[PDB]
Amino acid sequence: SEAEGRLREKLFSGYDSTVRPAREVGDRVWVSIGLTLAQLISLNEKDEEMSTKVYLDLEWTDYRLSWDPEEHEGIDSLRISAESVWLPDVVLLNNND
Amino acid sequence: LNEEERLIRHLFEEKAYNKELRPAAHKESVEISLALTLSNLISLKEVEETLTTNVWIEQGWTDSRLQWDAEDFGNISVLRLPADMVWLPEIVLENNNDGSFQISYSCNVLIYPSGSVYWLPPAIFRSSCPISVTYFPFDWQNCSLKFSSLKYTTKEITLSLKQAEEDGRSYPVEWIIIDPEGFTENGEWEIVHRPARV
Amino acid sequence: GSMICYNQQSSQPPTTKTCSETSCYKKTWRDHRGTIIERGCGCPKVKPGIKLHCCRTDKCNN
Amino acid sequence: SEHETRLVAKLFEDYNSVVRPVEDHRQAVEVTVGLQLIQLINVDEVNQIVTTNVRLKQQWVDYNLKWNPDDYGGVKKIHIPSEKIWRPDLVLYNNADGDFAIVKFTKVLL
Amino acid sequence: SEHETRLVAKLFEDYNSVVRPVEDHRQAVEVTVGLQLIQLINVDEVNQIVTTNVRLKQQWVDYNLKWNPDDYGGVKKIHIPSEKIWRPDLVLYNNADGDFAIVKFTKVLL
Amino acid sequence: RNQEERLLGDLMQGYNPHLRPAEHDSDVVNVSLKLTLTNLISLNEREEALTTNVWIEMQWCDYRLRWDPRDYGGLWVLRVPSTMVWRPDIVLENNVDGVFEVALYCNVLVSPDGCVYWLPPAIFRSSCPVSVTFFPFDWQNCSLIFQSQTYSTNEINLQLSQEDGQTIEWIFIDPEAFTENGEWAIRHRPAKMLLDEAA
Amino acid sequence: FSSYSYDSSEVSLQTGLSPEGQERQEVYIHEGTFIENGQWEIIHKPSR
Ligand SMILES: *[C@@H]1O[C@H](CO)[C@@H](O[C@@H]2O[C@H](CO)[C@@H](O)[C@H](O)[C@H]2NC(C)=O)[C@H](O)[C@H]1NC(C)=O
Ligand SMILES: *[C@@H]1O[C@H](CO)[C@@H](O)[C@H](O)[C@H]1NC(C)=O
Repeated sequence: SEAEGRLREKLFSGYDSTVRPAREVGDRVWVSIGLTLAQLISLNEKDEEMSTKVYLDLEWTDYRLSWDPEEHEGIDSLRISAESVWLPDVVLLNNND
Repeated sequence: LNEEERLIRHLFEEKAYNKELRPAAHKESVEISLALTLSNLISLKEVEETLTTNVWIEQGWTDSRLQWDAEDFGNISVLRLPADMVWLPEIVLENNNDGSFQISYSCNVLIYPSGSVYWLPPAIFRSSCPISVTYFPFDWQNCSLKFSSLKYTTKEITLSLKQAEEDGRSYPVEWIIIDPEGFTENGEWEIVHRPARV
Repeated sequence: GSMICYNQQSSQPPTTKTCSETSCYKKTWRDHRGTIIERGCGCPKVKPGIKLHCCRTDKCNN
Repeated sequence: SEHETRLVAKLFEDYNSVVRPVEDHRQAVEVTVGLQLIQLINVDEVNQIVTTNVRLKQQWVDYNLKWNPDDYGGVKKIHIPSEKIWRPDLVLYNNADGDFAIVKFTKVLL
Repeated sequence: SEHETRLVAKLFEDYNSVVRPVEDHRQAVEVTVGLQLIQLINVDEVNQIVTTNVRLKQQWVDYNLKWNPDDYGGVKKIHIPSEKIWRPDLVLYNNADGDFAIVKFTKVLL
Repeated sequence: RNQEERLLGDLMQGYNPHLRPAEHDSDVVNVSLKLTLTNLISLNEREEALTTNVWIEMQWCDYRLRWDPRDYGGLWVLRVPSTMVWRPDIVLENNVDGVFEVALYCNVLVSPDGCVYWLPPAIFRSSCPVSVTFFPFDWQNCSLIFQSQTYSTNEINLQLSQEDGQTIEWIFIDPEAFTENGEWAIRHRPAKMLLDEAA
Repeated sequence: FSSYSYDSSEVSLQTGLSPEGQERQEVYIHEGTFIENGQWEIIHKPSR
């Protein structure tokens, strides 16, 4: 969609994906983390390791990626590649491998 | 090279192709046709509960930006492009148990003057097949390969089976394709049914 | 004793050869790309899933 | 030296790796394929897999990578990264569980 | 984050990550190294290999990554990718069959 | 860093790392090679694979990386990423797992005369045909064959390293730092340079 | 699960609310498509 392209170029003009979104200095980014267990693969006792397949569920707010839908032909949602936006650096801390 | 390079420069530089955008209106869904060819069945590891397959997945979809009239480019009727240059539905095996969601070899797409895009990536997949041990070693197993897009929803793409033709009448390919001449049967597993569903 | 068989592939222009056997065969199957037809001499043993038609007449495999 | 640098600068000024390297799109690319078997690593009878070490020699002609040696100090052969050029997409069709295509992109002799 | 975006653009506009971060080339880079042992994974007595999970804390001063917080809204601390700055090439000399150096390039606190 | 950055900027002007250094035609780039073995990890007999930890010392000279120290504040050495310089593509030919190359691409050390020092570490799994007649009282003759993947003998002259007056015709082993393998003792460790005359 | 680099003054974590919401404290398992492990039964699956 052409309007989708113009919206994407507007949002990512001057957008740095390595910078945490904080409009003021001292502002926190509230990240909400959930998990869905697709499959409990194994619990290897000799390695003391649980193998799971999961879907994370990460929700936050980036103030730089807001727009007026009526100025862009009613587009109210976008699907943007994760490398193009700022992600929280959420990792599994107790990984065994 | 002349007409091939001219057509590439017309489609991707003059027209300013954007691979990040879907080939559809914002409220419209892109129809992806899927078929599967089972090249060979490697193994079903019972203890590790894992099916290993070599499968060539055939993806078809119309991209209205990647179209041309053949008479303005020396009657060229087909073009081979890298898969990294075009928009892809990004079909993955959701049923994997080793984390290898994606296809193995990202080959070229074939585009045609109608805007149709054909892509036949081969893949080696390790999926979770739960094992029923009740009648072992006279048992039969029911494994599945579940293909979907984690990047797009039903509003963005629409999955469907491939439609083939016989004697001018179309039919959906409701099965896994196995080439009878080239297929080598697995050493311990015979295939009884090969259905395909949406 | 000899015979004339066809041996062209699929929908290629027809060709013929001399079979010393007593049958000529047509062999049809379908891979992911389309249908292949193989014509030749004799009555070979085919893998399961392949259509086979053996016939004992001159120019009988088409 | 400066002549090899000048040559590589000119050869890859208006080059397209996607285009088949022939003058006219109606003629095919002629590729010569040879297989060298270095070692038979293993034959596995259960999963029916033969793993071997090979060299896959491929020879063709790129129409757009010609030069006159007299205009470059007499250089007749150079070495180029294979990622920069068009290549045939040779695949092992009966691959079992390995790599379908070449993944080690060594240099080409041009 | 406009202040931090401005700062990050200013800091890496004339930055070269190859040479050491020292105002004069005759002074050494002072690096503080600490090792944190999270988990002792395995002791392989046959191959004589110890597998451990570690965190390798490295601290040092970069001469060209300084700023005055008053010109950037009071920003005093930031997180930047480690791949775009000079780093020490700390190698485990007695590496048996693992990785000789750090392969996971997490964020630098600046 | 100002002198270091100045030197790097002046050196990398017009430098192509994919082109072999030759100032005149028919020049052959001399490459001296040394191998240090830090630990023999294993010899898997069923795969016929010798797993070793090695440090390979490669020395060559690049006329394009020459400079005068007095023009750069007396700078006498420069550490450059190994990707940015031209390299002799030396690989272990007889590898059994498909890994031809070194494990870590560290920095090279360029000197004012243009002579480049490179010491990358490597994990190598090499093919060792196991003679099984006297197993488990056997001894094996494993080989590590190093050669250029792309260049010929008219382009590089690959030779053994020379220390003060003496050619190092052996695998070097640190007497102090070496821990002996638990199942294998190294009796001989020679090195040779082979060039078939009719090749 | 935690942010590897950012501290509490920069990124604050909270438990993921499901479509049920109501301040959930549980791992979500979709009961239709979840095939139970043949060796293991999930007794409790909380989140904190
Ligand atoms: C490159 O290496 C070769 C040896 O492989 C060197 O050749 C000999 O060097 C000695 C000592 O300098 C001379 O006495 C011999 O006359 C050389 N023999 C040849 C073949 O000419 C050669 O000098 C090296 N080149 C450079 C530039 O160091
Ligand atoms: C292509 O084929 C058509 C056949 O009618 C012909 O008229 C035309 O001149 C050919 N060439 C081009 C460039 O269209």
